[PDB]
Amino acid sequence: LAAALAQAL
Repeated sequence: LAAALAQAL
């Protein structure tokens, strides 16, 4: 989930 956020932005 942390990565999901990072990548989306």
